Amino acid sequence: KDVWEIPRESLQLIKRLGNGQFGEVWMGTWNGNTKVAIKTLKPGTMSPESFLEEAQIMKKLKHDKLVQLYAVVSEEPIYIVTEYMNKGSLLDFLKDGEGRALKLPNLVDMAAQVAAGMAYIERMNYIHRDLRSANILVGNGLICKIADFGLARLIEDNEYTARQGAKFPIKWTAPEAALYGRFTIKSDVWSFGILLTELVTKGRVPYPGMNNREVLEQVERGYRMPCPQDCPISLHELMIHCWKKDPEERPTFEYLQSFLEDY
Repeated sequence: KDVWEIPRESLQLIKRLGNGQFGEVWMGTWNGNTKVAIKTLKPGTMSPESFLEEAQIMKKLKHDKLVQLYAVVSEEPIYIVTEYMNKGSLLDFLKDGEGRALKLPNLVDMAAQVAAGMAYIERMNYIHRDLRSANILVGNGLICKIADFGLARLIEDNEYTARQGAKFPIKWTAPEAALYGRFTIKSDVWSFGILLTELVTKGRVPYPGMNNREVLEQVERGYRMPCPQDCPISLHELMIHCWKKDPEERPTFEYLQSFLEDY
Protein backbone atom coordinates (compact mmCIF):
# COMPACT_ATOMS: atom_id res chain seq x y z
CA LYS A 1 0.00 0.00 0.00
CA ASP A 2 0.97 3.67 -0.39
CA VAL A 3 3.69 4.74 2.07
CA TRP A 4 2.29 8.28 2.38
CA GLU A 5 -1.35 7.24 2.71
CA ILE A 6 -3.01 7.92 6.05
CA PRO A 7 -6.45 7.33 7.71
CA ARG A 8 -8.55 10.50 8.09
CA GLU A 9 -9.23 9.15 11.60
CA SER A 10 -5.76 10.09 12.86
CA LEU A 11 -6.30 13.73 11.80
CA GLN A 12 -8.07 16.14 14.12
CA LEU A 13 -8.66 19.49 12.37
CA ILE A 14 -8.73 22.30 14.91
CA LYS A 15 -8.36 25.60 13.09
CA ARG A 16 -8.60 27.21 9.66
CA LEU A 17 -5.24 28.71 8.62
CA GLY A 18 -5.98 30.02 5.16
CA ASN A 19 -7.91 29.67 1.92
CA GLY A 20 -7.42 28.63 -1.68
CA GLN A 21 -9.25 28.59 -5.01
CA PHE A 22 -9.35 24.80 -4.66
CA GLY A 23 -9.43 24.34 -0.92
CA GLU A 24 -9.03 25.59 2.62
CA VAL A 25 -5.89 25.00 4.71
CA TRP A 26 -6.29 23.88 8.30
CA MET A 27 -4.32 23.35 11.45
CA GLY A 28 -4.83 20.10 13.30
CA THR A 29 -3.08 17.20 14.93
CA TRP A 30 -2.02 13.79 13.70
CA ASN A 31 -2.21 10.80 16.02
CA GLY A 32 -2.82 13.18 18.90
CA ASN A 33 0.76 14.41 19.30
CA THR A 34 2.17 16.19 16.25
CA LYS A 35 1.04 19.62 15.02
CA VAL A 36 0.32 19.49 11.29
CA ALA A 37 -1.18 21.60 8.50
CA ILE A 38 -3.82 20.13 6.24
CA LYS A 39 -4.26 21.41 2.71
CA THR A 40 -7.74 20.16 1.82
CA LEU A 41 -9.44 20.16 -1.57
CA LYS A 42 -12.98 21.46 -1.96
CA PRO A 43 -15.05 18.66 -3.58
CA GLY A 44 -16.70 20.24 -6.63
CA THR A 45 -13.56 22.28 -7.28
CA MET A 46 -10.63 20.41 -8.82
CA SER A 47 -9.96 16.84 -9.92
CA PRO A 48 -8.61 14.63 -7.07
CA GLU A 49 -6.01 13.61 -9.63
CA SER A 50 -4.97 17.23 -10.13
CA PHE A 51 -5.03 18.37 -6.54
CA LEU A 52 -2.72 15.44 -5.95
CA GLU A 53 -0.17 16.61 -8.53
CA GLU A 54 1.11 18.91 -5.81
CA ALA A 55 1.53 16.03 -3.38
CA GLN A 56 3.31 14.03 -6.06
CA ILE A 57 5.88 16.81 -6.50
CA MET A 58 6.19 17.18 -2.73
CA LYS A 59 7.18 13.53 -2.27
CA LYS A 60 10.03 14.21 -4.72
CA LEU A 61 11.31 17.43 -3.12
CA LYS A 62 12.88 17.26 0.32
CA HIS A 63 14.90 20.21 1.64
CA ASP A 64 15.04 21.85 5.06
CA LYS A 65 13.95 25.23 3.74
CA LEU A 66 10.96 23.62 2.01
CA VAL A 67 7.74 22.74 3.84
CA GLN A 68 7.79 18.96 4.23
CA LEU A 69 4.98 16.60 3.27
CA TYR A 70 3.91 14.23 6.07
CA ALA A 71 1.16 12.22 4.43
CA VAL A 72 -1.86 12.26 2.16
CA VAL A 73 -5.47 11.09 2.51
CA SER A 74 -6.29 10.04 -1.08
CA GLU A 75 -10.03 9.65 -0.61
CA GLU A 76 -12.40 12.57 -1.11
CA PRO A 77 -12.07 15.05 0.35
CA ILE A 78 -8.35 14.88 -0.42
CA TYR A 79 -5.77 15.82 2.21
CA ILE A 80 -2.14 16.89 1.98
CA VAL A 81 -0.70 16.67 5.47
CA THR A 82 2.46 18.69 6.00
CA GLU A 83 4.78 20.29 8.53
CA TYR A 84 3.19 23.05 10.65
CA MET A 85 4.85 26.48 10.73
CA ASN A 86 4.16 28.49 13.92
CA LYS A 87 4.73 32.08 12.78
CA GLY A 88 2.66 31.70 9.63
CA SER A 89 3.06 33.74 6.44
CA LEU A 90 6.23 35.77 5.99
CA LEU A 91 4.04 38.54 4.59
CA ASP A 92 1.96 38.82 7.77
CA PHE A 93 5.01 38.24 9.97
CA LEU A 94 6.46 41.47 8.57
CA LYS A 95 3.16 43.38 8.78
CA ASP A 96 3.31 43.64 12.58
CA GLY A 97 5.89 44.15 15.32
CA GLU A 98 7.32 40.69 16.00
CA GLY A 99 9.14 40.21 12.73
CA ARG A 100 8.50 43.85 11.89
CA ALA A 101 10.88 45.09 14.55
CA LEU A 102 13.40 42.89 12.72
CA LYS A 103 16.63 44.61 11.71
CA LEU A 104 18.36 44.25 8.32
CA PRO A 105 21.02 41.65 9.16
CA ASN A 106 18.11 39.50 10.31
CA LEU A 107 15.95 40.15 7.26
CA VAL A 108 18.89 39.42 5.01
CA ASP A 109 19.22 36.11 6.85
CA MET A 110 15.70 34.93 6.05
CA ALA A 111 16.29 36.01 2.44
CA ALA A 112 19.37 33.77 2.27
CA GLN A 113 17.18 30.94 3.53
CA VAL A 114 14.66 31.43 0.73
CA ALA A 115 17.53 31.44 -1.80
CA ALA A 116 18.87 28.16 -0.43
CA GLY A 117 15.45 26.58 -0.85
CA MET A 118 15.18 27.99 -4.33
CA ALA A 119 18.69 26.84 -5.19
CA TYR A 120 17.54 23.30 -4.34
CA ILE A 121 14.46 23.51 -6.57
CA GLU A 122 16.91 24.88 -9.12
CA ARG A 123 19.10 21.78 -9.05
CA MET A 124 15.97 19.59 -9.03
CA ASN A 125 14.94 21.17 -12.33
CA TYR A 126 11.70 22.48 -10.83
CA ILE A 127 9.93 25.81 -11.08
CA HIS A 128 7.75 27.32 -8.35
CA ARG A 129 5.96 30.01 -10.38
CA ASP A 130 4.45 31.70 -7.32
CA LEU A 131 7.41 32.83 -5.26
CA ARG A 132 6.63 35.61 -2.81
CA SER A 133 6.35 36.80 0.79
CA ALA A 134 2.84 35.35 1.31
CA ASN A 135 3.98 31.89 0.16
CA ILE A 136 6.99 31.86 2.52
CA LEU A 137 6.10 30.36 5.89
CA VAL A 138 7.98 31.23 9.10
CA GLY A 139 8.58 28.71 11.86
CA ASN A 140 10.33 28.98 15.22
CA GLY A 141 13.70 30.68 15.45
CA LEU A 142 13.23 32.75 12.33
CA ILE A 143 13.11 29.71 10.05
CA CYS A 144 11.72 30.35 6.58
CA LYS A 145 10.34 27.81 4.15
CA ILE A 146 8.84 27.84 0.68
CA ALA A 147 5.32 26.45 0.51
CA ASP A 148 2.38 26.01 -1.86
CA PHE A 149 3.58 23.98 -4.83
CA GLY A 150 0.24 24.20 -6.57
CA LEU A 151 1.79 25.70 -9.70
CA ALA A 152 5.23 24.08 -9.41
CA ARG A 153 6.32 22.17 -12.51
CA LEU A 154 9.25 19.95 -13.45
CA ILE A 155 11.10 21.90 -16.13
CA GLU A 156 10.97 20.07 -19.47
CA ASP A 157 13.42 21.37 -22.06
CA ASN A 158 13.96 24.50 -19.96
CA GLU A 159 10.62 26.32 -19.65
CA TYR A 160 6.86 25.88 -19.32
CA THR A 161 4.27 27.36 -21.69
CA ALA A 162 1.07 27.62 -19.63
CA ARG A 163 -2.35 27.17 -21.23
CA GLN A 164 -1.74 30.85 -21.89
CA GLY A 165 -4.82 31.39 -19.74
CA ALA A 166 -3.96 31.11 -16.04
CA LYS A 167 -3.53 34.52 -14.39
CA PHE A 168 -0.43 35.11 -12.25
CA PRO A 169 0.55 37.84 -9.72
CA ILE A 170 1.49 40.54 -12.25
CA LYS A 171 3.65 42.32 -9.66
CA TRP A 172 5.82 39.29 -8.75
CA THR A 173 5.75 37.67 -12.16
CA ALA A 174 8.54 38.31 -14.66
CA PRO A 175 7.62 40.04 -17.95
CA GLU A 176 8.64 37.26 -20.37
CA ALA A 177 6.46 34.88 -18.35
CA ALA A 178 3.28 36.99 -18.22
CA LEU A 179 3.53 38.10 -21.86
CA TYR A 180 4.58 34.85 -23.54
CA GLY A 181 3.86 32.39 -20.76
CA ARG A 182 7.55 31.50 -20.86
CA PHE A 183 8.34 30.37 -17.31
CA THR A 184 11.78 29.30 -16.12
CA ILE A 185 13.85 29.18 -12.96
CA LYS A 186 14.95 32.67 -14.11
CA SER A 187 11.33 33.76 -13.75
CA ASP A 188 11.45 32.85 -10.05
CA VAL A 189 14.66 34.88 -9.86
CA TRP A 190 12.69 37.89 -11.01
CA SER A 191 10.13 37.04 -8.31
CA PHE A 192 12.86 36.58 -5.77
CA GLY A 193 13.93 40.08 -6.68
CA ILE A 194 10.51 41.40 -5.85
CA LEU A 195 10.39 39.39 -2.64
CA LEU A 196 13.53 41.16 -1.46
CA THR A 197 11.49 44.30 -1.99
CA GLU A 198 8.82 42.96 0.37
CA LEU A 199 11.14 41.47 2.95
CA VAL A 200 12.84 44.84 3.02
CA THR A 201 9.83 47.15 3.29
CA LYS A 202 7.80 45.39 5.98
CA GLY A 203 5.73 43.47 3.47
CA ARG A 204 4.73 46.45 1.35
CA VAL A 205 2.92 45.80 -1.92
CA PRO A 206 5.38 46.03 -4.83
CA TYR A 207 5.12 48.94 -7.27
CA PRO A 208 3.29 51.23 -4.76
CA GLY A 209 1.20 53.73 -6.73
CA MET A 210 0.61 51.67 -9.89
CA ASN A 211 -1.79 48.94 -10.98
CA ASN A 212 -1.33 45.58 -12.73
CA ARG A 213 -2.23 47.46 -15.93
CA GLU A 214 0.30 50.22 -15.34
CA VAL A 215 2.97 48.02 -13.79
CA LEU A 216 2.78 46.00 -17.02
CA GLU A 217 3.84 48.93 -19.18
CA GLN A 218 6.57 50.53 -17.03
CA VAL A 219 8.45 47.29 -16.45
CA GLU A 220 8.12 46.55 -20.17
CA ARG A 221 9.50 49.92 -21.29
CA GLY A 222 12.40 49.10 -18.96
CA TYR A 223 11.43 50.86 -15.75
CA ARG A 224 11.96 49.03 -12.44
CA MET A 225 11.43 49.92 -8.78
CA PRO A 226 13.76 52.35 -6.96
CA CYS A 227 15.86 51.56 -3.91
CA PRO A 228 13.41 51.22 -1.00
CA GLN A 229 13.99 53.34 2.10
CA ASP A 230 16.57 52.36 4.70
CA CYS A 231 17.60 49.78 2.10
CA PRO A 232 21.27 49.47 1.09
CA ILE A 233 22.05 50.31 -2.53
CA SER A 234 24.18 47.19 -2.20
CA LEU A 235 21.23 44.80 -2.26
CA HIS A 236 19.04 47.06 -4.38
CA GLU A 237 21.68 46.45 -7.03
CA LEU A 238 20.94 42.81 -6.25
CA MET A 239 17.29 43.50 -6.97
CA ILE A 240 18.00 45.26 -10.29
CA HIS A 241 20.18 42.29 -11.03
CA CYS A 242 17.17 40.04 -10.51
CA TRP A 243 15.06 42.29 -12.76
CA LYS A 244 17.13 42.16 -15.97
CA LYS A 245 15.17 41.87 -19.27
CA ASP A 246 17.23 38.95 -20.59
CA PRO A 247 16.71 36.01 -18.17
CA GLU A 248 20.13 34.60 -19.05
CA GLU A 249 21.47 37.89 -17.77
CA ARG A 250 19.78 37.37 -14.36
CA PRO A 251 21.76 35.60 -11.61
CA THR A 252 21.31 32.03 -10.43
CA PHE A 253 19.92 31.17 -7.00
CA GLU A 254 23.22 29.52 -6.22
CA TYR A 255 24.90 32.89 -6.63
CA LEU A 256 22.00 34.61 -4.89
CA GLN A 257 22.17 32.22 -1.94
CA SER A 258 25.86 32.93 -1.34
CA PHE A 259 25.59 36.64 -1.99
CA LEU A 260 22.99 37.09 0.77
CA GLU A 261 24.84 34.59 2.91
CA ASP A 262 27.80 36.99 2.90
CA TYR A 263 27.70 40.40 4.61
